[PDB]
Amino acid sequence: RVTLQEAPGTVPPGRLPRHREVILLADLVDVSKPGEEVEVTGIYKNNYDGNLNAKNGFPVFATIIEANSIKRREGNTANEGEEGLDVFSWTEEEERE
Amino acid sequence: KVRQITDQDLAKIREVAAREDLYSLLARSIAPSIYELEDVKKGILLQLFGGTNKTFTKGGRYRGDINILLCGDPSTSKSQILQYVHKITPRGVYTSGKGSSAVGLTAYITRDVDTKQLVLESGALVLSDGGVCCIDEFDKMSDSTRSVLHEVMEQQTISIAKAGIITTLNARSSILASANPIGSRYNPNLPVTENIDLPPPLLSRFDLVYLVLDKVDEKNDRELAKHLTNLYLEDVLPVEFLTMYISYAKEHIHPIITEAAKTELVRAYVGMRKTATTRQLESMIRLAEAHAKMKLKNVVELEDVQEAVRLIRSAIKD
Amino acid sequence: KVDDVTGEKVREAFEQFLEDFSVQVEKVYRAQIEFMKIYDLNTIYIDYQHLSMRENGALAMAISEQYYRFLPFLQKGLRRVVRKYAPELLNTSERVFQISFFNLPTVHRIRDIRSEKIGSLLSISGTVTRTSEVRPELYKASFTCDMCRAIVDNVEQSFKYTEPTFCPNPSCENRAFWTLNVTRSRFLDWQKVRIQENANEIPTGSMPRTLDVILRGDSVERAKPGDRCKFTGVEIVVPDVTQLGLPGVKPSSTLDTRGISKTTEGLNSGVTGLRSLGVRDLTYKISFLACHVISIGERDQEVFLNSLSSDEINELKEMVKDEHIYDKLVRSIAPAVFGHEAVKKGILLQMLGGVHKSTVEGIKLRGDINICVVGDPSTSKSQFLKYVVGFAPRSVYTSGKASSAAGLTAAVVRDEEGGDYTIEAGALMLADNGICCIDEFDKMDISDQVAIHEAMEQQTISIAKAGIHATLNARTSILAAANPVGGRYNRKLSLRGNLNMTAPIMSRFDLFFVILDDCNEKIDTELASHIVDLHMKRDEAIEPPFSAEQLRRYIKYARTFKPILTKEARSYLVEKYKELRKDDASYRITVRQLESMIRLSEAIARANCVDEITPSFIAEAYDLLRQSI
DNA sequence: AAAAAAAAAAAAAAAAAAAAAAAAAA
DNA sequence: TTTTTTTTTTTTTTTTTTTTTTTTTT
Ligand SMILES: Nc1ncnc2c1ncn2[C@@H]1O[C@H](COP(=O)(O)OP(=O)(O)O)[C@@H](O)[C@H]1O
Ligand SMILES: Nc1ncnc2c1ncn2[C@@H]1O[C@H](COP(=O)(O)OP(=O)(O)O)[C@@H](O)[C@H]1O
Ligand SMILES: [Zn+2]
Repeated sequence: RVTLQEAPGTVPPGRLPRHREVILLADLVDVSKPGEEVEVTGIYKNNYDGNLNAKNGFPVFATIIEANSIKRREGNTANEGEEGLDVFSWTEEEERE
Repeated sequence: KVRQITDQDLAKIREVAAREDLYSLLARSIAPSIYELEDVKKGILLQLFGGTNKTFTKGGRYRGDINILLCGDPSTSKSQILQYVHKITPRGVYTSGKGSSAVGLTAYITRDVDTKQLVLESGALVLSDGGVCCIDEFDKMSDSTRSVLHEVMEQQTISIAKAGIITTLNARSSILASANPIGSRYNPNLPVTENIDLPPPLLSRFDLVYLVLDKVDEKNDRELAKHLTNLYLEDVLPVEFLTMYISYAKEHIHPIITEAAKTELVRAYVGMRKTATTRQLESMIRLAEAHAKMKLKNVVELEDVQEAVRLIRSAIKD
Repeated sequence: KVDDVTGEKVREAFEQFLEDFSVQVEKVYRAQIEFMKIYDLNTIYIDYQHLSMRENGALAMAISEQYYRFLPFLQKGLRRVVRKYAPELLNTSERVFQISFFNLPTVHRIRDIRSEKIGSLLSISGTVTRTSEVRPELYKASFTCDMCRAIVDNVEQSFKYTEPTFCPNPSCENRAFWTLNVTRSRFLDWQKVRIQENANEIPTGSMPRTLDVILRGDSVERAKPGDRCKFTGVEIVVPDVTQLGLPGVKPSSTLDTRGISKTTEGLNSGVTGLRSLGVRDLTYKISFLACHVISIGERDQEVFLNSLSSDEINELKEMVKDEHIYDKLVRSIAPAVFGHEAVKKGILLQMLGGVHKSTVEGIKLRGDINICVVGDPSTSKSQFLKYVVGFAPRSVYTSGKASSAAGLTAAVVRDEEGGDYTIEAGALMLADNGICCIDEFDKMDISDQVAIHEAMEQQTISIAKAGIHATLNARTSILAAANPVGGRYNRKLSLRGNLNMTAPIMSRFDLFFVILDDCNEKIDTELASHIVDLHMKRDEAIEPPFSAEQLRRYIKYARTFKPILTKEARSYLVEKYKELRKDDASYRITVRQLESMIRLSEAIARANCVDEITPSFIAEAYDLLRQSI
C-alpha cells in the first residue's frame, strides 16, 4: 500500500494538497519508491468505514484506488509526446537498428 | 458587571462649536497634566479628526490618516501623552513595539487552545481600523516586523498566506509613535538620522515629526517644578464632550475643497520650493481638511490652510 | 396512511408558482427548465423576491418557517412540473434534483444562531477557514436478503448506516444480515467547511465563534479558504451517532485521544429513555446545511469573438482601424499621474507580453518582459506599481524585505494536520502567469538574490532539503522599483556605479527606466496644480481616451495574436545586434539582449494588431534598448 | 433459569535527538 | 564577509489485560 499526494506543480499556488490511497498487487510491488513522482492507472472504488461515519456524522464512504499501471515521470519533460510505460526500453527491431 | 445621542446633546454640541476659539480649548483639554508642549497637542488634536477619506474608481483610494512621530531627549513626557490620546479615541490599541511576534500587529494563524482546531486572530493594526493606533518604544521594533508597518502605511492592507489560507484584511489606521535616542541627550549638532536609529524612508513617511528638547533653563525648570509640586500639594476641561464631538465629526461630516484653498496651496508649495518633496503638499491638504472638520464646517477656507502651513513649517523649524 | 393537508396546499401552490409567474410574459422558470433540458443540469434556482409577491407572502412565509417539512412536497411538485413540461429531465443517461434559494431579505450573523430557528430557511455570512475532500454520501441504499436473495431498494438514511428490517416476502423471517449492493445504490457529493466571524462583527476583545456548514451536490468546492462567503440554507441539529449503536466495532464506544471538558461534564443536558440508546444519553449540536453559496469578499481568437456582444465586437474593430491607436494606448495607462510617457509605454509593452516558444530539443525560450525603474524619492515610482496591481490580473505586490519565512521564493514547512512536508508560496510563486511588483528592491537578502538567479531566466525554483525535493514553477514577469545608492542620482556616473546590482542580475532586466525630477520654478507649479485638481472633483480631473474596461478588453483581444518574423526582419535584427556588440566594446551585451529585442519587437507588433513583423518595429525596439544603455 | 459471547477500562508525557532557519561576530 | 554562534520546533497516542459487570440465546 502507498499514499499519493498531489504534485507541487499541479497544486494551485498557496493551497493545501490532497492525498489518496493506492493498493499494489503482485508484480507491481517495489516498482515505485518513496520520493518519486508517478502516474497510476487504476480503478476507483468505495467501501464502508465505521470511524468515518462516526466522526463526520453522515453515512460517508471511504475511497481507494487499486493500481493497474505505473509510469515514472521523475525528471521527464518528454511526457508531452511518446507512447508506452517506459520510453527508455527497446524492441527487437530497434536493437537491430 | 463590576451612539444614539439626544437632541439636547446636539444643541449643546452646536453651541460649544460656536465658541470663538475651539482650537485652544481642546488643545488644553486632551492633556491637562502636560504643561507647555502646546504645539504637539495641536498636532494630536488635528490628527484625532483626520482629513476626509475618498476612493474614486479610476485613481483609487487616497489616504486620509495622519501619522505622528514623537522623539527627543529621554526623560520628557511622551508616554503619558500617548496614554492620554489612547482613552479619548473610540477604538484604538496601546501596545509597545519592544518585542512580541513579527506579525503581532497583524493576523497570525494560531492553533486553538481549547479545541485542536484553527483560528484566524487579527493583530493590533487591524483591531485599530478606523481609529488611532499608538506605538510605544518605536526604536526597539525588529528589522523583520518593520516591513509589515511599511505595507500598512502604504497600501493600508495586510495580506496573509499560510496554512492554506490566502486573504487580505484592512488596516486604515493612524500611527502615533514615540521613540528614544541612543545616549542621554539629543545633541542638535548631529542630524536626526544618526540619533533616532530609524530607516530614512520610515522617518520620511511620517506626516508630522516632532522633536522634544530639554535644555537647562532656570525659568523653565522652576516653572515645571512649581506646577509639579502644586499637583503633589493637596488643596475649562470637558470630560466626555470630546468623545461625542469626535464621533460626530468623524461619522457625519465630510468637507470639500474650494478654489480659495487652491490659490493659497499652490503658491505656498511653490514658495516652500524656492527640499520639499511632493509628500509635503499632500500633508498640507490632509491637515487643512482635518482642521476644516474642526470648528464645524462643510468646506475649507483660508484659515484652515493657513493653520496647516503654519503647523507644517513650525515642524520644519525643528 | 395518515396524510397532510397543509403540505398538499404548499405542493399545489409551488406548482402554480412555477407554471404561472412568467413576469419579466416570458415564463422565466419554464425558460430555466428548457435551459436545463438542453444543457443537462440538475439544480433549479428560485428567487425569494419573485415568490414574495404571490399570495402576499402566505406561501413564502409558510416555506420559510417550515422548510424542513415542506421540502419533500416542493420536490414532489417539481417532479410533476418536469414530467408535464419536459420528460427528458426525468431520467439520467432519475436526476436527484436540488432547489437553490437566494436573495433573502435579511442576513444573519453567526452570533444570532439560536435553537428556535432550527428547521427554518436562513442566510448567513462568514469567512471560510477550512475545507475538506469531496466524499461520496449514501443517498438511496439497496440491499439483498442473505437467504431469499430478495432485493430491497430506496432505503432512506438520515445520519447513520440504516439497513432494512422486514424482508420483502413475509414468508421469510429475517431481522438482519443484509449485503449492500454498492453498485445499485445512489451516491452524492459531500463536503464540510469551517467558517468564523467577520473582522467587523468581532467585538473589541473576542475569541471568534465557529460553525460547521455542509455543502452537498453541485455546491462543492465553491467556497475556498480565506474568502468571505454568504451561505443560505436550513439550520439543522446533528446528534452523536457513536452512542446510537453503530454496526461496526470500530467506533468502540467513543474512543478518544484528548480529555473532554470537566466543566460541561453533566452540564450538557442529554436525553435518555429511548430503546436504541439503551441507558446511554443522546447529545445534540447545531450545524448549518447550505443550498446556495455566493462570495462577498485563452489565446484563441475564434472562441474570444464568441463571448463578446455585437456592439462590443463592432466597437473593438472600429478601435483597431484607426492608425493613432498606439499613441492613444500609451496615454490610457495610469491616467492619474503626470509625465513619464516612456514608463507608460514600457508598462503597456510588459502587459502585452511576448510569444513563448519550445524547441524540438526541449529547451524553453523565455517570453516574459522584466522592467526596472529607478530614481530619486518622490518621483511617483510607487503609483505605477499600485496601478499595475489594481489593473493587471493575477498580479501581486511585495517589498524587498519580507516578514514571511517564504520571503520571495519558497519555504518548507511541516503539515499542520498531516504527516508530510508541504511547501509554502512566496510572492514569486503566487504570481504565475502574472506580474510581481517588487518595491524597495535594494535591500533584498543575498540568499534571495542568488535564488532569483533561476526564476528570471529558467522560470523555475528547485529546492532539495531533508523533507521534500521539487522543481516549482514561477512563470512571472517582474516590475521592480529601486533607489540609487547614496540617496540621489548622479548625472555623470553610469547606472552600474549608482546602482548596487551585479552584472548577472542586471543583464536579466529587459528595460531600465531612470526617472529624474528637477527643481525649477515652472514645472513645480504644473505638478502642484495637477495634483491639487484632485480632491475637489474625484472623477472629472482626469480624462483618458479609453476607460479601464475598453483597455482591459483590447489587451485581452490583442494577446490572441502571435506574430512571426519576415525575411528582411531577420537581416535587420542581425545587423542591429552586430552594431550594438561593436558599440559596447563583451561586458554588458550578450545573446540575452538580442532575445530581449526580439521579445520587444513581438510585443510592439501585438500592440498594432498585426501578425507580421516590419523592420520599423525592430528599429523601435533597438531605440528602446539604446535609451537604457 | 441457565449458557456463551463481548466488549469497557486505558492514559500521557516528559526527556532526548536531529535539522533549518533567523541573529550574532574575526 | 563568511565564518562561527544561537533559538526552536514537532517529534508524542495503536495499545492491554483478565476480571467484573452486561445483553443475548439455547
Ligand atoms: N512636561 C511634564 N509635565 C508633567 N510631568 C512630567 C513632564 N515631564 C516629565 N514628567 C514626569 O516624568 C515622568 C515621565 O515618564 P514617561 O515620560 O512616562 O517615561 P518615558 O520617558 O519612558 O516616556 C512622569 O512620571 C511625569 O510625572
Ligand atoms: N504626477 C505626479 N508627479 C509626481 N509625484 C506625484 C504625482 N502624483 C502623486 N505624486 C506623489 O508621489 C507619491 C507616490 O509615492 P512615491 O514617491 O512613488 O514613493 P517612493 O518614491 O518612496 O516609491 C504620492 O504620495 C504623491 O504625493
Ligand atoms: Zn428473506
